[PDB]
Amino acid sequence: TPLVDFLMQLEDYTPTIPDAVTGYYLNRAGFEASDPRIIRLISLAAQKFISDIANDALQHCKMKKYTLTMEDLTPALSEYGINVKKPHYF
Amino acid sequence: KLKLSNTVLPSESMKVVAESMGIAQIQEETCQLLTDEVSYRIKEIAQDALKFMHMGKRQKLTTSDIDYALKLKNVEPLYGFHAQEFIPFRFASGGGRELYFYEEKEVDLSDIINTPLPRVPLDVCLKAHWLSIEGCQPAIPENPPRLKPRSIHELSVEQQLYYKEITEACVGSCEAKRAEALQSIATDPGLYQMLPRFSTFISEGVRVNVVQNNLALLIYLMRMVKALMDNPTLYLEKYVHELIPAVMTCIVSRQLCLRPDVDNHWALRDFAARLVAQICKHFSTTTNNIQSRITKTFTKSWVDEKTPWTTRYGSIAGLAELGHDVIKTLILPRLQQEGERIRSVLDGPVLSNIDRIGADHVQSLLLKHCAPVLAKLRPPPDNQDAYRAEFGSLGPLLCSQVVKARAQAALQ
Amino acid sequence: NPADNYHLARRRTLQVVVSSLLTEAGFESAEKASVETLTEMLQSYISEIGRSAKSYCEHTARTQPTLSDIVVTLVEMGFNVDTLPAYAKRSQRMVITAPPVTNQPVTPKALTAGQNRPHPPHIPSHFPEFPD
Amino acid sequence: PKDAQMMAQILKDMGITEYEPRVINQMLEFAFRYVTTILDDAKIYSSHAKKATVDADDVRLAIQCRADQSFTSPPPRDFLLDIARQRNQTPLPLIKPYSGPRLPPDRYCLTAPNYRLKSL
Amino acid sequence: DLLADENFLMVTQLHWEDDIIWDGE
Amino acid sequence: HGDQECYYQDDLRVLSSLTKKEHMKGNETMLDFRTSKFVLRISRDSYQLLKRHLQEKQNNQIWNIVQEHLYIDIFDGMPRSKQQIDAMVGSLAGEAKREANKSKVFFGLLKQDPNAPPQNRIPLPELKDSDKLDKIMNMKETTKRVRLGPDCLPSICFYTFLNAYQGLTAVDVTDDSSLIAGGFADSTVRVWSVTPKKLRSVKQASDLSLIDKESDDVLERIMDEKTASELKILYGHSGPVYGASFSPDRNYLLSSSEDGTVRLWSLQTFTCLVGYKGHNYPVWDTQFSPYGYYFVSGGHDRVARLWATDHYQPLRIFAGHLADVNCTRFHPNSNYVATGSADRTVRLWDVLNGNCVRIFTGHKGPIHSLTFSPNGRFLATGATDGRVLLWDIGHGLMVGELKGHTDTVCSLRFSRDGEILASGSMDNTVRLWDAIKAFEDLTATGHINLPENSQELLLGTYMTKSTPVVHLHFTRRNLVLAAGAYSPQ
Repeated sequence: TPLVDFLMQLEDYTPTIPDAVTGYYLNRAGFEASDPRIIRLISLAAQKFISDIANDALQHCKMKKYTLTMEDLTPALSEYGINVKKPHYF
Repeated sequence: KLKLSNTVLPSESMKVVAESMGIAQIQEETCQLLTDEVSYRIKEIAQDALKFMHMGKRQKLTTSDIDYALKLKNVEPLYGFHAQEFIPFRFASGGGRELYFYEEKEVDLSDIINTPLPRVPLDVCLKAHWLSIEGCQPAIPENPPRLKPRSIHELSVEQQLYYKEITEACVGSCEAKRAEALQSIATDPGLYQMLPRFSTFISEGVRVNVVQNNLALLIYLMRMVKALMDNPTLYLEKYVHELIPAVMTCIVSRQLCLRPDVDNHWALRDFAARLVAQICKHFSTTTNNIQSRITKTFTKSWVDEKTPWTTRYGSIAGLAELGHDVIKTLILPRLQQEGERIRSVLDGPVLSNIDRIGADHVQSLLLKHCAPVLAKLRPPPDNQDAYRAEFGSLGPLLCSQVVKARAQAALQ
Repeated sequence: NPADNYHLARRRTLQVVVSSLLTEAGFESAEKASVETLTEMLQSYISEIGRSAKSYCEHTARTQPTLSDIVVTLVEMGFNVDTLPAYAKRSQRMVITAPPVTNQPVTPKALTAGQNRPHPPHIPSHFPEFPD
Repeated sequence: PKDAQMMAQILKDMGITEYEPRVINQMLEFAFRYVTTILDDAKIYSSHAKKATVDADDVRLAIQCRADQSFTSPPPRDFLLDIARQRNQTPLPLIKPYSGPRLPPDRYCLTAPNYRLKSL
Repeated sequence: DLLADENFLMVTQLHWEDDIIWDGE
Repeated sequence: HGDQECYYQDDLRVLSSLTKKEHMKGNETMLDFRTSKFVLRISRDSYQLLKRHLQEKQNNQIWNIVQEHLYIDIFDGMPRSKQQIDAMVGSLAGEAKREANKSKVFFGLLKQDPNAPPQNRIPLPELKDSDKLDKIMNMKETTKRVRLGPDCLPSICFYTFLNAYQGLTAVDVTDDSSLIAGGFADSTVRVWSVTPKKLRSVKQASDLSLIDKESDDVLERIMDEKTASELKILYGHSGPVYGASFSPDRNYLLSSSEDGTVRLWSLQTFTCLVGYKGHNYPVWDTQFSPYGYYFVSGGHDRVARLWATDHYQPLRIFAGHLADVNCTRFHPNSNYVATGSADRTVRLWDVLNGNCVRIFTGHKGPIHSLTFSPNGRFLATGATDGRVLLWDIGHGLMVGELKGHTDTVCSLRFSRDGEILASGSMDNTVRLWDAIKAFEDLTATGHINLPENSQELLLGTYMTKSTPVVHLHFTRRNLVLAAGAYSPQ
């Protein structure tokens, strides 16, 4: 039960996103805060998604580090199947 | 009469989008075909987002109404990105993109971390009140607003009583009462049509309350004036001709009671009076009537030779709290006179009078004002002995005050 | 101000979380439209495990979701859940605190002392006093 | 702006007097998202027909093949009236007098023992 | 414009400075 | 387009958008307008001039469009005035036939009344001893009930939601003024106790197994005092809760939302029990029956379903509207369901056979409030045009028009006696109307000459501080309750 062990360790762990903010967007969708550790695992999963996109974007920036531009998010999300849109109207 | 039209998006914006994508050489009929399709979908959604506005009982289309109007038409509410697979986010609104027309389009990544987060507001609570008492709407703050016949007072018999409870509470026998009355004055919506009797009670009170210098009676009346001013419902500038000479008298008058000890409060009596005086010159302002009139009286109080030092200290405070430019243009050519007055109090042995206390308070206040007046219009170079060109009043201590102001600016 | 703040406090924390993950990656100074893009994908991701793990538990006749309802929710979003114990034990990670909450003495409401008239018998005692 | 001033006239032609300032910004974000998925599919359909110029029949194809999937509608009136008369013919069932809390079968309700992990 | 309501408010038509009590006695 | 009546501007704007064929092939409201027939009630004195201008070959094309797309329902009588025609038109496929409004409607109350239905017509639930105990303390409240009339105007107690930065979208109060529910835009339902008696959940199953039944206290024994708040928040909707409805036994809160589900919350355990998934679309309203077994929910999919809290599937589908079913209200005998809608029609539906027995047209905007008279004889409807139209139910005729309000009338209720109709709208006013002088007179022309008497029927107008009156409730001692989020705007 590796993940059951991890969730049991998640008590005493503070995630990058607060549980007052992760729990707010969970309450908006009907998910109510029965257990803090479950909120913390959801917060960590969201963090991993954003972090993986960011790291792929940084490999693209290093290939072309420093500033993150929309032309770095565009090929980074293209392997994810997500076509990001430029603003172009402001 | 109805000249309703059909407005569509411009086609010269649709060719810019097409050639910035790799689709070049598009015809005008091809380009007009794009801008009537997408202008219908904007019209189809904004008519469908108006259903959620009415159902939520709002008159303002919020940003979330288009998120539900899009989800209703089986289109993902996501605006910034589009996921072909659709499995990571399935019809989940990300709240749009906080973007502007006048934005910077590049920020530093530690600027967003170091800014303080906004305060989460209060949660929803249920309070009850009364719209109608047997047909009549009460004037509570939860509600918006030949013999000739024997006339009636324009106040209810009951109406006279509050005038009576609030005035007998505002003379400060008990502090929580004082407050209960204070609370009432600052937010009673129906306190108009009683306001002549309050203004007359204030004005008449200060004038027969400076016959014997009763400081509390005066500190309570000044707090009553401050509570009268911040009430948003009542119309005050019909009564300010009684209000202003009362506060000038608190600031520019001699103290008939013990000179020292409560002079600390006396400074606050002049502190509360100068606060409400510059708040009255901030409001009620028309051309060359109110602010310039009190400025002229303050300046001829200052340039008057051989003043009472209580009157001197009060007028100094009054001219001091007038804002940024007023001390920038008025306190400048007068430092030598202030220094000479301080030197006279110092030389003459007389210590049992109030002249020495008045002098110390005036010098401290003038030195603090001069400090930022300097911090505001010059660099902080040569803060050791250059102030000796200005008679050496505050000097290095003034420089230290300027440094403390600079530290506060750095903290901001 | 306060209604904007209700939504903004929870969006600005999401933006600071995004800025912190970007810094951990190596990015210093990002484009502005690239930050409001990524914090919109972050809010849409928390709101999607909210709607789908509630749907997976309520399909099994329950009301609050366990661990087995999220490890099937994250599978249906393509997450590869096993890599998450290694991500949680980073040495580079930051912590953003919860935003300030406007609470004074639980509730700072004590009304005012303006009670005189009683109640006619069609108004019970638990309604507010008839105003003075 | 140019395209943002036309968006305030599409809303005013629909009688929307009051709206948030972020309403115009994200209808332009949807209108940009919609035209860069018609024209993206239009050159996919042009390369299928093997023509170097994306002409008006390609955009006619890409509109009606995106409107066949994206923008749906409620069910039609001849479909709603058929499932109504199929449902409204069945008579109302009688009620058991002391069955208790009247609920559906337990696989259709949300009443389960509703477990949680032991904290250790 | 000289018939504007403000012109007739007694703050703009009264020498209320004379009221301020200085060194009263 | 500019010679069209001013009340038709919204439909005219939707039409101005429609220029293509495929734009109209997915609208489903103009698709049902093109296939239906406009009813167009005209008199025989004016139809003779019309048919003497259409039976000639000079205009045989516009005569061909008339006899293809328009019904014409002829009545023998006086031609109506312009301010009487303006009172009863306004809908799409509007001003329905008199043959629809001639069915026999059992508009009487249950227990002789000849207009009352039998008790075994609709299989209503039994009256339990705890439900019979409720009516014993209900008639103690009726003892203190004041006769309101035009002289003893009622006192209004506004229950404002102060902070409410999540937008309040649904309010309900129990029949005794004891609970107040709030449906909010942050997908929550929040129950407030207004009596000095905190909201308690019942004890867990381990605690109930050790106590005994058959005790007199029983309910008191079961309450948990460890869980006792003045506020209980209910989570589980994934969208803004639009409907809120209490059950008459003060259990069983109902809520409907944007996510297409109707939810039955217990008020003894304060959890969710059932999620009724029949709509795929936003359910705009729900209401329990006044006997508490059936409930009706109307949604964006242009139907209203009849549920029974025992089946996962509905029993009756009321599927005749051409737009969203905004409101759904039960009759006081619960044999009839009134469904107002966004196509400017109000329709009564028999619970047996699912048939539409009345069609009430004459509103200019989408109907956002319905209420029934406590007699069961009358029906008040409000819409976005600020008009409160009072309809007869036996005759199927509007009996009055109340036109004091400015913005959308979002809440109506009659008194407990029926003496006063209270109206609350978005102009932040609670208007009181004389609901006895409005029904002093009780055809074949299918219409009555409405009196233009609104000024005499207004007993009072009370303005809220920047607060739209979302709910109106009448205490059993005839005290008006109103709830609305305070929005400074």
